[PDB]
Amino acid sequence: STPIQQLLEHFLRQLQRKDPHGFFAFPVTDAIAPGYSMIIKHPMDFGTMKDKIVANEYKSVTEFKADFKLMCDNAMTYNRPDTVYYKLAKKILHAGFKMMSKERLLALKRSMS
Ligand SMILES: COc1cc(-c2cn(C)c(=O)c3cnccc23)c(OC)cc1CN(C)C
Repeated sequence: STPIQQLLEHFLRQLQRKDPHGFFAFPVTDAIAPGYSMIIKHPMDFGTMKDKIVANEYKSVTEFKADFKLMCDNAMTYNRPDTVYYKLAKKILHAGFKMMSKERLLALKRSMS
C-alpha cells in the first residue's frame, strides 16, 4: 500500500460508517431502482471507489472527492427530496466535504514538509 492509498482508505472507511444499511455499498441496478439507468448515466458507489483505491486508480484526493460527490449527486437526482436515499446522500455529502475540506487538506500538505 502507498501513502495515498492509506489516506483514501481512511477517508472511505469514515464515509462508509454513515451508510450502515449498505445503500451506497454497491452499484444501483434497475431491478432495485426502476428506470435508474435511464436517468443516471455516470453511476458511482463506495465499492467501485474501494476497487479504484486498491487498483491505485486515484492520482489525487480531488479525483476521489469528485467520485464521492458524483455518488451523492446521483442519489439526489434520481430520488425525490422526501426520500431516505436523497436525505442520506445530502448528509453523506456534507460529512465528506467537511472531512476532505481545503482547510483539512492544507493542514495535511503543511504536515508533509
Ligand atoms: C432497499 O435496499 C437497497 C437500496 C439501494 C438503493 C441505493 N441508492 C443509492 C438509491 O438511490 C436507491 C434508490 N431507489 C431504490 C434503492 C436504492 C441499493 O442500491 C445499491 C441496494 C439495496 C439493497 N440493500 C440490501 C443494500
